[PDB]
Amino acid sequence: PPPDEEEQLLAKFVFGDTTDLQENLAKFNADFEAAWIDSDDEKIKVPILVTNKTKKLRTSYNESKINGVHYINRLRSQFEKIYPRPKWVDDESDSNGDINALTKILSTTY
Amino acid sequence: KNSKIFSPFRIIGNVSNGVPFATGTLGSTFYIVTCVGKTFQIYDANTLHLLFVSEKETPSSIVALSAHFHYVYAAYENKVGIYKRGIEEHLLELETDANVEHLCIFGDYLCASTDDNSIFIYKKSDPQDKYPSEFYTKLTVTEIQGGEIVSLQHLATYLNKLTVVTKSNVLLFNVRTGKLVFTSNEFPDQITTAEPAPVLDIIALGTVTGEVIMFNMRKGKRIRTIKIPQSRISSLSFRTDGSSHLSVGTSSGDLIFYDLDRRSRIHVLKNIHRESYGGVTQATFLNGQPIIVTSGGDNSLKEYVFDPSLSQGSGDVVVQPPRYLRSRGGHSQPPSYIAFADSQSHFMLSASKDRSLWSFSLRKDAQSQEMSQRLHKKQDGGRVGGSTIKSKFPEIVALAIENARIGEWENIITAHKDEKFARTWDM
Amino acid sequence: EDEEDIALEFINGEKKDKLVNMNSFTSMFDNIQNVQMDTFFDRVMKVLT
Amino acid sequence: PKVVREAKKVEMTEARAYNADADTAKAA
Amino acid sequence: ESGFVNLYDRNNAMTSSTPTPVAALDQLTTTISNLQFSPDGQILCMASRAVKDA
Amino acid sequence: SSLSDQLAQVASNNATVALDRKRRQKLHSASLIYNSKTAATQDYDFIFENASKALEELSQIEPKFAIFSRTLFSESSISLDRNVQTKEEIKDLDNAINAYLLLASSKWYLAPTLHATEWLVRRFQIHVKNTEMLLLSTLNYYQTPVFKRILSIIKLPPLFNCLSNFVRSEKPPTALTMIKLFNDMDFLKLYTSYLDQCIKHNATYTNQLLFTTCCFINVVAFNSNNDEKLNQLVPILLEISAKLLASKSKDCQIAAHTILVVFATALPLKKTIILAAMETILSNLDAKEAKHSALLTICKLFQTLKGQGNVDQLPSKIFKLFDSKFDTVSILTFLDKEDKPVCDKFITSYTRSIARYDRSKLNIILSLLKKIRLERYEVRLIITDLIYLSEILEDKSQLVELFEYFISINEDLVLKCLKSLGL
Repeated sequence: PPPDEEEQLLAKFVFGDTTDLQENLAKFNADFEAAWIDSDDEKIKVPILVTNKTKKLRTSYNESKINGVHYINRLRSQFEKIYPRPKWVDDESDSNGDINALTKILSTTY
Repeated sequence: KNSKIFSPFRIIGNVSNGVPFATGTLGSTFYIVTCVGKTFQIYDANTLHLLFVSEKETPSSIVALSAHFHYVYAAYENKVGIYKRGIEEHLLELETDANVEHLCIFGDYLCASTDDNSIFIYKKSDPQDKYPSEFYTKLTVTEIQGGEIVSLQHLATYLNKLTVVTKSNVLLFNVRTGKLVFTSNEFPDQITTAEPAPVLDIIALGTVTGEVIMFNMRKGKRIRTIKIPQSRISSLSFRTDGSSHLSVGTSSGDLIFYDLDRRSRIHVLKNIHRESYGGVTQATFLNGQPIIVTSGGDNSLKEYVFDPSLSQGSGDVVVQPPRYLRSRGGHSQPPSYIAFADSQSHFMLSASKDRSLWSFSLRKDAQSQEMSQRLHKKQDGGRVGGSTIKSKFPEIVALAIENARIGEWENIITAHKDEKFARTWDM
Repeated sequence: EDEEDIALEFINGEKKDKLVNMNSFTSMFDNIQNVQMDTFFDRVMKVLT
Repeated sequence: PKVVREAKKVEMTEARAYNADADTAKAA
Repeated sequence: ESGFVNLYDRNNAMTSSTPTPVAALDQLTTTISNLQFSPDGQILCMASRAVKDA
Repeated sequence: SSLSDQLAQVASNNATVALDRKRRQKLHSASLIYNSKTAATQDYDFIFENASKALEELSQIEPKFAIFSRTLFSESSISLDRNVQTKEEIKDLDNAINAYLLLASSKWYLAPTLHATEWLVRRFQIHVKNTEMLLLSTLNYYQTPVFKRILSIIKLPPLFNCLSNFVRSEKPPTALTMIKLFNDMDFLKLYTSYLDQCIKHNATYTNQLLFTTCCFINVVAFNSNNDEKLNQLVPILLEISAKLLASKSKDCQIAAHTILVVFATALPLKKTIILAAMETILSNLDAKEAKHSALLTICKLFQTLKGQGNVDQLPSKIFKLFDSKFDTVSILTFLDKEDKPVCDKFITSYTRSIARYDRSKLNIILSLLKKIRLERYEVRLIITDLIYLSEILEDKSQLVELFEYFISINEDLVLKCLKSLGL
């Protein structure tokens, strides 16, 4: 049996529940591919359980060898774990008059 | 011409020459390999104390320098010297008549480059071996693929790939197959520096002009670029301490810190090195530290520090400027006059042609200090006759010094160039 | 007439102005209260010129 | 009193790095 | 003698005939002994023979 | 580091948590309206009752505080505590208090705002959790007892040391201490963050605007002796004026106009930066008083710049936007204004720009030349490029009428100019 809405409000009142306030607080704010590949690096398949760094890199206890594609995938994943990708590269790319001319001249002139 | 009485030991009062240093770590301690002419030195980094020297003078000057964990890779006239703690213990002769220009280490493949665009790939004799002794293959980049080799880089997560940044474009060679696996687009500005970013597959190319372009090899695309005109980018480094900041050391002795997320200029540093000696000849962040080692060609190796942000809320917006931290240096000119200071053979005064006189320590060089040029006040209280601006004293052509009553009155007399008078100095 | 004459006429044509000393804008702090932005801008301009 | 900037000591913490010996591998 | 240099402009002095000084410099406290202009009219120096460094 | 510094850092970590009845008492007596004794002996339910009444009164004033009466002013907002929640939640709470103070920053001299801010101080401990933001909010009211009480109860960040000297006093802080606070450099970076936020939220008003504009004119005033401090002041203040002109408000545009005016008359700036300032002003110029003040900025900027390339003409885009955004009749009225500022280089450059580009309103150029008093080198440049335009263009009646006006006033310069270039 599901609880009633008045019973739920009274339960909030008698319990001191801050979950509804947490949801409102987290919701409400400020309302005013590649260019190349390599065939040898695709067909390459490397051992895993030879060295402790690749013992970190793996995903399965029973797996002992994996191809170069999944190898470089886990390699870039642990590279991501070491250095997280920031916004200026992840989400920023360059590719009447304007208004940021002062900003451009300020960036180009000392 | 070897001797039976004496034997050469080392050089005092030189911390750099213009050759870019190489940083390395032995776990938590960090050491810096910087060339001194025919020789290299290895300093500590937490204290800038000296760690190692090259024991054997190479018959020529070392041109290229690099280092992995416990093995330093020098390149003087034709060969790659592989030393351990400066001890000459492996020589690697390339099969050319040219001079080794570039050098880089990745795994089981050493990549050198002699000046006729000739890359040399050497394979380790064993995966457990420590230095390359076996000649793997020899590549060469002819004039159609790109310009002269600017850099031999090894980008992260690349199976036997080598980034040969040339003057015109960027090449990617698979050194296992010996094949050029990618040719980048031609860039309108001649690349002078290349440095791998901490982000994936992206290099920074600091060209003849100010245009630090963030290029991605995966997209084959210049993602970003920073305008900074009338300046030759001589070094690029990345803050790996935890903030998206880039240091650009121009050849004008300047250092520019950019914040990349706000796309703004954090800070500038003017005349950290002398332009006539090349300005900033190398600038490298400490990996995971807000400490920046800046070496110039002016016989100078500085180590600045970034303070953490004082703003409780803002932080990297209100980020701290660089604070002056520890440096090493010597004369820019050869030393003209030298003198010892005491019987213990612990200090030497050295006057050079740059009109700057320096007390160098002898046991450990952490006491290499320029003698202060700051006048005591006259006994009559009258004015002094001279220019309002300051200047150094002429080069020292004669000198005497005693230590009978040291710390009592003057103990050094220096006859400068073409003076009818000799200046006094307190040691 | 030479370029020396041109430069001397340029020097003669360059006129004076009221400079900005450090003890000029110290009364706006006393006269900020209940003041229009246009009126304060005119105040800045009349103390400048 | 003006804003103080008192200098302090620095310490080089332990740094993590990538393994080029893990990047370079022998062929299959 | 009071150290004062009254500076007028001729373009308005010639038409006012009882002119107002463009400047009233008083940076010296002794007798003005040397008033000298530049050859292009940009610096005026005032010097005193009564006190030193004047 | 030293154990004293480590224990001080862990004390700053353990600041807002009450470890005994005395420290609980200190943080409960930390108030904004009541004194220590009644601030001790009153209760959170009483303060919240007055707070909900105050915030519903603020909701009657403006509909912005309804969301905050919904969320930050509830029974869960009573029963909640900061230290018992997680980091995501405390960040969202900091954002909520930020939005609340950015809304209530324009009614600081109001008793419902005092009551709601006091309840948030004694509940969410904002006077020890976000102090820089609160001071940047109510900084423009330094002559007020509410800000004096804010000072006497606040734990100060290490930047506001003038107010650390001025804390616990009976007099309000001073305009000199304001000039020194804005003379500190990183405080201007904190204020650039604040200006970026309030520009993105459009919560601005004339009192704070005039206040920080006066701080800027006075910091460049005291700094008018040090060239390198002024040059390192260029990027911050120019980014401020740039985003202030990017804003649509006429008050912010006029404040940025005043800021560029004072920065130019303290610093002879560069030609391309000056022309970019004209570009941005002309791009975001919309209103009447903004247009008048912008015309004054054009004249003062073009007068204060001097060098090689002093009276060089306006380029194509800049000149075309100039004639698009401004009328010849409006600038003729501005010349007919009795104050007559020295618009010498601007008027000469503008006339030479029209002579290059338009070659149509020669009557308008004639009226300009007869309305404003010119200078010898400017008329020399005018006669030179007028002779060149007469040689490329067909000989026009209004053109020779300009020449005859030169005959009536100073044919001898026309003679010297023709002898140098022509017959």
